[PDB]
Amino acid sequence: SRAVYAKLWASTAQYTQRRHYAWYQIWSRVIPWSVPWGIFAMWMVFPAMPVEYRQALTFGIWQKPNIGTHGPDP
Amino acid sequence: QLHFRHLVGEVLPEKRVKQIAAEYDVTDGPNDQGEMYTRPGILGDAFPSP
Ligand SMILES: CCCCCCCCCCCCCCCCCC(=O)OC[C@H](COP(=O)([O-])OCC(O)COP(=O)([O-])OC[C@@H](COC(=O)CCCCCCCCCCCCCCCCC)OC(=O)CCCCCCCCCCCCCCCCC)OC(=O)CCCCCCCCCCCCCCCCC
Ligand SMILES: CCCCCCCCCCCCCCCCCC(=O)OC[C@H](COP(=O)([O-])OCC[N+](C)(C)C)OC(=O)CCCCCCCCCCCCCCCCC
Repeated sequence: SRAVYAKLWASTAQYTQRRHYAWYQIWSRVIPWSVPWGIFAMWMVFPAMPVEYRQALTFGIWQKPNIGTHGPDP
Repeated sequence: QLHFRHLVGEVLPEKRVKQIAAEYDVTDGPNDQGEMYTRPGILGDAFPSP
């Protein structure tokens, strides 16, 4: 019957939408890898920033290492 | 191989090291007339030699 053949033909009309859905799925699986690599980027580039920005970005936890040299002069 | 820069913070305070370096005459130039001259040493200069 024409009706059934029409339904079967039309079953795949929306190919592009299904492909967009596929884009969504694979990117959802992939994108969390940005966190490891982001941490490492920041790890490497932290000692390049100004001392003030190092102190700020760590909420004051980070401070200049104390190795027993270059102390104040009376 | 030694410069006064090396002593500040590692051995001595900066102020004292500047005062030490000031005790020596160190040669420098040329000047506008192409002559050489002597000046008081600075923190950036190497140790003098006899
Ligand atoms: C204990 C029991 C034993 C258990 C045993 C179990 C087994 C496991 C072992 C465990 C035991 C310990 C072992 C020790 C391990 C650690 C030591 C270690 O690893 O040292 C290594 C050591 C490294 O030393 P180092 O690098 O000098 O260390 C310097 C430091 O890293 C200092 O560097 P730094 O200070 O510059 O670091 C910077 C750091 C600084 O870090 C910090 O200061 C962080 C502070 C951390 C605080 C801690 C928090 C947790 C604790 C909290 C407590 C909670 C309380 C609750 C619980 C208690 C109470 C209930 O900051 C960062 O990293 C960046 C910041 C974070 C980035 C992410 C961005 C976040 C943005 C924030 C957003 C929020 C807004 C902010 C904006 C502000 C405005 C709002 O190795 C070496 O020195 C090198 C060795 C030589 C080997 C070379 C390697 C081979 C090379 C050859 C290759 C060539 C051949 C070819 C290739 C070959 C291929 C095969
Ligand atoms: C895909 C990423 C590929 C990454 C390849 C990069 C490898 C080579 C990195 C070279 C970094 C050089 C930085 C230039 C500034 C001078 C550095 C220096 O020694 O300064 C003095 C400073 C110390 O300063 P100081 O004490 O000499 O005095 C100057 C004081 N400051 C710094 C405040 C002005 O030395 C360091 O801290 C060493 C530099 C560490 C920085 C390392 C950066 C690594 C970059 C990789 C990040 C990649 C993220 C992904 C990006 C991809 C995006 C698409």
